[PDB]
Amino acid sequence: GQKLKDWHDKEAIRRDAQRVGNGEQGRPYPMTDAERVDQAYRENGFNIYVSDKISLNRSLPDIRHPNCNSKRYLETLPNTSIIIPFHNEGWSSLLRTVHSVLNRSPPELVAEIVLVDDFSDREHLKKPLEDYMALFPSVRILRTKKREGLIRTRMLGASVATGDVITFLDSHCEANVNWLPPLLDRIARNRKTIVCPMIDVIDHDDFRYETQAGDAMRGAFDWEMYYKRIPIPPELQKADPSDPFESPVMAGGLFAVDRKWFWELGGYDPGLEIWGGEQYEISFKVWMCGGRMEDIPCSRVGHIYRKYVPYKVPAGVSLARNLKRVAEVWMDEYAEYIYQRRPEYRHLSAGDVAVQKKLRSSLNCKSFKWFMTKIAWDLPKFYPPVEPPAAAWGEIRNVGTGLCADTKHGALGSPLRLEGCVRGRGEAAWNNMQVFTFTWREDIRPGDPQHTKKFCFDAISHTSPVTLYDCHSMKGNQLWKYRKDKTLYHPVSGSCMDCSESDHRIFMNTCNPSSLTQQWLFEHTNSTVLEKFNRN
Ligand SMILES: *[C@@H]1O[C@H](CO)[C@@H](O[C@@H]2O[C@H](CO)[C@@H](O)[C@H](O)[C@H]2NC(C)=O)[C@H](O)[C@H]1NC(C)=O
Ligand SMILES: O=c1ccn([C@@H]2O[C@H](COP(=O)(O)OP(=O)(O)O)[C@@H](O)[C@H]2O)c(=O)[nH]1
Ligand SMILES: CC(=O)N[C@@H]1[C@@H](O)[C@@H](O)[C@@H](CO)O[C@H]1O
Ligand SMILES: *[C@@H]1O[C@H](CO)[C@@H](O)[C@H](O)[C@H]1NC(C)=O
Ligand SMILES: *[C@H]1O[C@H](CO)[C@@H](O)[C@H](O)[C@H]1NC(C)=O
Ligand SMILES: [Mn+2]
Repeated sequence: GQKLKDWHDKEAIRRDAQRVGNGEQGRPYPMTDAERVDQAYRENGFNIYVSDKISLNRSLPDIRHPNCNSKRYLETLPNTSIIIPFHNEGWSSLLRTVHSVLNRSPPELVAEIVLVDDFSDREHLKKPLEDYMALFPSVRILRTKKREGLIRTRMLGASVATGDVITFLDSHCEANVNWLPPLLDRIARNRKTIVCPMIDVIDHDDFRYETQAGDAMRGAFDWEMYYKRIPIPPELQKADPSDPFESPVMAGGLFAVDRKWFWELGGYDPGLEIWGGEQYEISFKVWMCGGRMEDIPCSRVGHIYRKYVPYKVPAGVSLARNLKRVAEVWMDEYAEYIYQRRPEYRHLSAGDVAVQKKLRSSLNCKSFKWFMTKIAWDLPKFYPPVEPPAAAWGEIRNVGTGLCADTKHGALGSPLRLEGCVRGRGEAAWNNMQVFTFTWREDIRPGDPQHTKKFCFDAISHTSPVTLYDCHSMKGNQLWKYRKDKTLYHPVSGSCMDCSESDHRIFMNTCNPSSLTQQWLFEHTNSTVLEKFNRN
């Protein structure tokens, strides 16, 4: 019998809505010079002074899709073991995670909450934590005998879980309203599906709660294996935008997976060290070996992204080794695409993978080719295994002032000023960066077309100066056009690039294929590409 149910705790929603105080409803914390010190970050990578001044039960805004409130799920669902690994995690941030789980998860559906201590040295994580958690029956603390790392530490928790499905959560999260039922329901219908809630951001400074940019998006990666998020192609967008949707890769820290299914895949590669790579291993595993992976818009959990890594990592440990172990076992021929960018990965021992490779074959999995072609088919659109050639690169000299486009190596956000051309015959004492590349993405970024920087030419209005704002693979305000009239057309602003003849900064203005201050010249080119997106 599929007797459904409305798992919403209307009263709790009312009481949470009626809650008042600093940080309530997810609003930012009223920052003061006291909380703005640098010692407030030293321990966690996020503001612990602010965290301490916010209630461990603070309320959060319900930013779910309007349809989510209407959804209903199976009256009978499988119970879950919530595993939370931690290492020298802050006191309040950890307690807020557990409270959110306790107060926003139907007790009946929670078999147990297991906090797994990864050899923590912070004192508040010892007796105090124990006495405090002893007051909550469903909570249990498990400790490793030495530093094991998040991967193995999550494995420890998984090896003891008694619930039907294992739900993983980082130690600095905050479950939002009615987040668990929609995850359990999905796995109840498809045991081999791994599910991920939408991961929302909890600001490391004022702790405000808000969705990541772009909201519902597909997971992916660049060829250096940095996690990326790309938009859902129109042909994949569900009728009801609140419905479960496929994701090729998970962020890694928040997901639920049937316990039995989890071990059938072999959990995680025990060889993965402190951080990195397990998200790729497990994601490739679920798809390639018979399962699936889905993001559940109706389930949302806040997560605090660190401003920097506080803990320490043992000697002789790098992300490279983890990644290498993942590439060799599951990435087939695509692993090569990784080495062509990071050559040290070739003659770099990835340890013994024999055991792992044995796992893959015993599962009868598809090729990684299959994964790239049928699952992550949109990934190469933003991160092509082999990047198309650039249109133009070199120095950008303005016909008018005769000067060159330069930048005082201002990576943050210093306008694209104008300086006397160096041409490689200059002194590095004056700090001259006059090399640029008009990449295949129709954007302009400093450096050689082979050693470009993640900084693009971003312009707001049709008069503001150019900027080296972070590059976002979107033809937004980083979309340029180099026409035969020697001008850098900005379609999203309808204006062109100009510069004050009085030897001043470079700023947008009214286009004019007759002016000299708007006429630019690159050192090299490839008209075959300049004829690409210049016509409709
Ligand atoms: C904040 O959350 C905690 C953790 O759930 C609350 O403490 C528990 O509240 C429930 C009520 O649903 C009781 O059944 C438990 O016995 C409480 N735990 C213990 C041992 O005290 C706490 O009351 C909440 N505080 C606020 C602001 O409501
Ligand atoms: O050696 C480690 C490092 C991290 N963690 C925990 O694993 C989770 C994920 O790590 P982290 O938050 O540092 O990764 P991030 O989200 O920043 O990428 C957190 O709960 C950490 O406390 C752990 O148990 N052992
Ligand atoms: C919010 C989130 O998913 N964080 C994860 C982190 O928990 C860990 O899995 C890391 C790889 O070690 O990847 C991150 O993206
Ligand atoms: C531009 O020139 C390069 C030579 O480096 C060539 O390989 C490329 O095909 C040209 N542009 C395109 C994509 O046609
Ligand atoms: C959850 O219920 C299942 C039976 O459906 C049982 O196997 C499991 O042990 C329960 N979890 C708890 C509370 O131990
Ligand atoms: Mn984290």
